[PDB]
Amino acid sequence: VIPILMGYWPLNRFLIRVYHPLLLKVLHWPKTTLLVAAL
Amino acid sequence: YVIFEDGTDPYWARSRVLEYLNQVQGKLPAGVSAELGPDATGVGWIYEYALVDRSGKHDLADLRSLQDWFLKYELKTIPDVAEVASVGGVVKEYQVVIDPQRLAQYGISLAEVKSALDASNQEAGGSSIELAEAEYMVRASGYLQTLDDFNHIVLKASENGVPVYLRDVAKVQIGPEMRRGIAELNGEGEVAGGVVILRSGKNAREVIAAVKDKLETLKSSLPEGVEIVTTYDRSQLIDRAIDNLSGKLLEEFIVVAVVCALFLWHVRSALVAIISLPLGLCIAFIVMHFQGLNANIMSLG
Amino acid sequence: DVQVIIKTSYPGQAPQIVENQVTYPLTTTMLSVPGAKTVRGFSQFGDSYVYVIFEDGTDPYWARSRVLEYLNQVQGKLPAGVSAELGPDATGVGWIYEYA
Amino acid sequence: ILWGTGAGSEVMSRIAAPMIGGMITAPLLSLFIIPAAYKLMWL
Amino acid sequence: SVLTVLWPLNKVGGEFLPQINEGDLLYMPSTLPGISAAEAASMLQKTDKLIMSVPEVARVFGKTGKAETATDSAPLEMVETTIQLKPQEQWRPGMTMDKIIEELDNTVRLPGLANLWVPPIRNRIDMLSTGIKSPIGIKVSGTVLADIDAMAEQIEEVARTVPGVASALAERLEGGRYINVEINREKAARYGMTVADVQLFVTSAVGGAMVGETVEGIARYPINLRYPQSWRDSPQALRQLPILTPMKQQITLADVADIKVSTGPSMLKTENARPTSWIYIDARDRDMVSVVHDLQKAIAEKVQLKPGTSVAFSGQFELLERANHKLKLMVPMTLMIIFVLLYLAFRRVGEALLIISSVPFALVGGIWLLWWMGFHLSVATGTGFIALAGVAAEFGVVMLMY
Amino acid sequence: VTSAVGGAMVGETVEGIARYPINLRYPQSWRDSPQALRQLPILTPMKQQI
Repeated sequence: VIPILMGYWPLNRFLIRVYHPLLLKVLHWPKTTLLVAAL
Repeated sequence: YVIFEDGTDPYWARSRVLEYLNQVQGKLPAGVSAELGPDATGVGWIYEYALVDRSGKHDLADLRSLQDWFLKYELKTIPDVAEVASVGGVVKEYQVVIDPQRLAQYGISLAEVKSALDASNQEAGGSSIELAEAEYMVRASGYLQTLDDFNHIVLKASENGVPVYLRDVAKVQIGPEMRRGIAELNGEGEVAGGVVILRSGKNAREVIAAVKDKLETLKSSLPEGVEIVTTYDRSQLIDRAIDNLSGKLLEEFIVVAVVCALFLWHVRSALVAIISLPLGLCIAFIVMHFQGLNANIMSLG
Repeated sequence: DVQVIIKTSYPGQAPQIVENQVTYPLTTTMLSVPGAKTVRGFSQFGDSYVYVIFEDGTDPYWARSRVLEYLNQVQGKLPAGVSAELGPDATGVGWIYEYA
Repeated sequence: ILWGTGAGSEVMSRIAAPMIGGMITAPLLSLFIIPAAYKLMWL
Repeated sequence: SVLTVLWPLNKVGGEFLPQINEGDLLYMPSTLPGISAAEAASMLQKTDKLIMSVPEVARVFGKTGKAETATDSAPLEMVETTIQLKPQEQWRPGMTMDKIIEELDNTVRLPGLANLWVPPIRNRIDMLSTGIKSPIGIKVSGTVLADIDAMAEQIEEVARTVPGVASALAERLEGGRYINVEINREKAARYGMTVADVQLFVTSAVGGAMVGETVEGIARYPINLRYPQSWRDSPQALRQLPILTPMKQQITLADVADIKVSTGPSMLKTENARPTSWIYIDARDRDMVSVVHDLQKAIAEKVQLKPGTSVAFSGQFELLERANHKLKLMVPMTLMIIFVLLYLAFRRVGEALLIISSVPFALVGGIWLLWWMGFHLSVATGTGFIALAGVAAEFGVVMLMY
Repeated sequence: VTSAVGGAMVGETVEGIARYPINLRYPQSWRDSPQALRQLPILTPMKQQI
C-alpha cells in the first residue's frame, strides 16, 4: 500500500559533516574504537 | 479457596469443584452444608455505595433492611452482576430474652420453650372444598408477624383456666442481631451500604453504567431523606487510564509526523509516511476484535 | 430456544407464599445466570414453576451445568423441606409421540 | 414450489412468489431500460 | 412504473410467518379458574364429543391439568386436547383448514371458555419464545398486582371492539377464592394447643395430606389421611369441624379459629421478576399485523395508563419486530455487496449504479405478484426478495456485458 | 450455653420476601463474665434449681 501511495504522490549536510570527521579518525585504527567499545 | 493453574475454564473449574463437593457432603458434619461461592472474586468489587439519611429520621436497622430486601433485587437483575452485597447496617431481630425467675416459677424447661417456638410460625392448606359452584382454596393463617404474636406463644396451659404465655417468662423485643460487619462514612455517620460484584471476565465499565442508570430509576422509590452516596466507582480509573493512552497515540502521531515532515521537506511524502499510522491502527484493531482483545492501557500500550 | 425448567413443590402453601418463598427467590437468582435472556416463573397452589430461557446459541448442556451451580447456591435459602428439582433434557416442542 | 401445495409448501410459496413475479419486471424492463438510459449515458 | 407499486402495496397484509399446515391441531381454550375436577372431566368429554363431531377430525385426545412432567404445568380446567385430522385430501375440495377451524369455533362454544385453535409444532415453539399461546397477545407488566389487573380488564374490553378479533380474554391475577382460617392464638392457648397442631386438622382432616406411601416393589402408592367428606363440605361444615384437645377436650374449629371466605391471587405470574398480567387475542380471518394496529390505537386513546404499569404487544408480532429491524437494514448490506461487486467488473460507478437500478423494478414485479396471490408480507417474502436482488442484478449484468 | 449464654437463633420470623432472625437468650446480666457464668441458673428436668 505505501509504494502505491508514494508512487501516486541542509541541516542534513551539517549532519553529515559531523559524523564524517570522526568516521575517518575511527579507521585511523579500528582496534582502539573496539577497545573503547569494550570499555 | 481453590486457585487453578493458568488458563483453565472458569466454568469447568466450577462444574469441576461441584462434582467433588458432592463426594464430600456425606463426610462432613450433620447439619452443615458446603455452599459454592459467587461467579467472581475480590477483584470484582467494581462499584460501591453508602445508604445515608439526611434527617436522622431513618433507622440504621431500617436502612440495611431497605437494602437487603429492595436495592439488592433491583441491582441483582442488572446484566453482568455476579452479586450485589449489603455491608454494615443492622439486621432486625426478634430477640426473646428468657427470665429464669419466670422459668422456675412455672417449672418450664427451655427445650420446651424452644419447641413451643418452632411450632408457632407457619401456614398450611387442606386442599379444596367445593362451596357454591366453585372450588375454594383453603389457607390457614399462622405466621409470627406482630410482636404481640410472640407474646401469646402458648407454653403451659391448665384445663379450665389461664394459659402461660411466652410473655409470662420473657421480654420479647425487636433488637439488633450481633453484627459481623460495620460500615461507616467519614466520621459523620455509621451507614449501611452495598457493593456491586462483577462476574469474572465481564466489562466493569458497562456494568457500572447500567448500575448508575438503574440507580437513577430507583431514587424516586427510596424514602425521604435517604441519599445514595457512591463510595467506590471503578469506572473512574477506566476513563482516566483509557484517555491517557489515547493522548500518547495522538501525541506520537503528531510528533512522528512533524519529524518525518521536517526531514523530507516534502509534505506529500511526509504524509505518505504519516498515513502508515491511521491504517496501522485500523489493521491492529481489526485483529483485536477477532482474538477477543479490547482497549486498555496495556494493549493500547 | 435453550430453556431449563426448575420445578419446586411447597406442599399446601398459598401462591402469594410460593412466590415470596420459592418462585421469586428463584426467579431473581436465575436472571443473573450467564447467558440468560428472560426468566418466566409462576407460583401455584403448592407448586413453583420457573423457566430459564437462554440467549441465542448457548450450549444446552452448559446452560444446565450452569443452572446447576446456582441451584446449589439457593437450596439453603428457600424453605425447609422443599427441594428445587431440575427439569428434563427437553421442552414442550419435544412432545413427539403420544398414546392412549 | 409456488403452485404445488402439500405439506410445508405454505412457507416455500411466500419466498417463491416475490422471486417469480420480480423476475419478470426486472428482465422485461431491463431489455428496454438498459439500452435507453445507456445510449443516453455515453453521449 | 416504480410508482404503480403503491396500489398493490396497500392491499397486501403482514404476518410473521405463513400458516404451515400440520395434520393435527390442539384445541386450547382460555378457561376461567373456579371449577371442580369432575366438572372438568365432563367438559373434556363433551368438548371432544363435538371436536369429534366435525366431519374431518379423526381422533380426539382430550386433556386437563398436567401430564406427569415439569414440561406441563397446566392446572385442572386448563383444557389442552390434541385433535387429529384425517388427510385433508379425503374431504371434498370445498374448504380450507380455516373452515375446519371455523366450524370448530361455532361448534364448541361454551362461555367461561374462549376456545383457541392452534397447530401443535407451532404452539410449543411460540411458547418457549414469548410465553403467549395465541399469535396475538398483549402483555401488561407492573409492580402493583391490582393495577395491572385493571389495565388487563380494560384492554380485555376494548380489545374485542376491534373487527378482526373474535375472542379476546384477559386473565385476572387477584381473582381466586379462598376459605380463610384465621387461627386466633389466644383461643388456642386456653385449650393448651399450638397453631401447629391446630393445622393438622386443617392439613390432613380438611385436606387429605399424604401421611406416607405404601411400597410395592418398584411401585409406590400414596397413603392419605382425612376426615370423611361430611365435615369438609362447606365453610360452615368447617366451623363445625370437631377437634380433640391434648388435654382430651372436645371442641369445634370455630372455637380456636374464625373462618371467613375471601378472594386473592389465583396464580402469580412473574416474567423477569416483575409481576405480569396477560391477554389472549384471537383473530383468524383478518390480517395479523393489521389487528395489532387497531388494538394498539384502540388502547392508546380509550385507555390511559396507570403509574408503574406498562403495556406491550407480545407473541408473534413481538417476534416480527426483532426480525423487521434486522431484516430491513439488510438491504443497505445486500446493496453494498451488489454495488461493490459490480464496481469491480467495470471500475466505473456508472454502469454499476444503473445495473443496481435493476432491482427497484424487481421489487415492484414481485410485490405485485404478492398481491395477486393474497400472500402476506412475511419474514418469508423478505427472504424471497433478498434472493431476488441477486438474480435481478444478474440479468442487468448480461444486457450490459453483451 | 448455646442459647442463654450465647444467643443462638432458634428460628426466623418471615415477612414476605424478607426474613429476620429470632434470638433466644438470657439477659446480659448472667453473661457478663466467667464468674457470671459460674452463677448461671439452670432448671433440671426433675425441676431442680442449680
